[PDB]
Amino acid sequence: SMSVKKPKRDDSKDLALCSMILTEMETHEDAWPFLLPVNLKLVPGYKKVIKKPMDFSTIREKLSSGQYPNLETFALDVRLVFDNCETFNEDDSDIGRAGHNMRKYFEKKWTDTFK
Ligand SMILES: CC(=O)c1cccc(O)c1
Repeated sequence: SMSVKKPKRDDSKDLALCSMILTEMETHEDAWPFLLPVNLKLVPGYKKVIKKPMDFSTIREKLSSGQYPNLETFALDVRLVFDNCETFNEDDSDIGRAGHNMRKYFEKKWTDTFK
């Protein structure tokens, strides 16, 4: 509260560490469904169903331009990618499996890096 401060995380390396995690996700072999925005003109139903599209290239642009105020907003956008994937794809499809795989991959890097 006012004039009563908690000790807080050293956050000075957060930007660089998130960038490294994102690089590891960008280069994963199962990243291909998530590298670019889904083409809303070519993919029936996506525009109406998925209220907040997100993809790795949009996250990278946002990270490179100071649009994440903290590491938690970065993780929210990453998770949104996989939450969207689950919404639109069956678990046993190729894209569906890729999403589960990439989510697992992310969360381990996230825990190992920050928790
Ligand atoms: C990420 C996703 O949900 C996707 C990507 C390409 C084609 C498609 O139908 C869906």
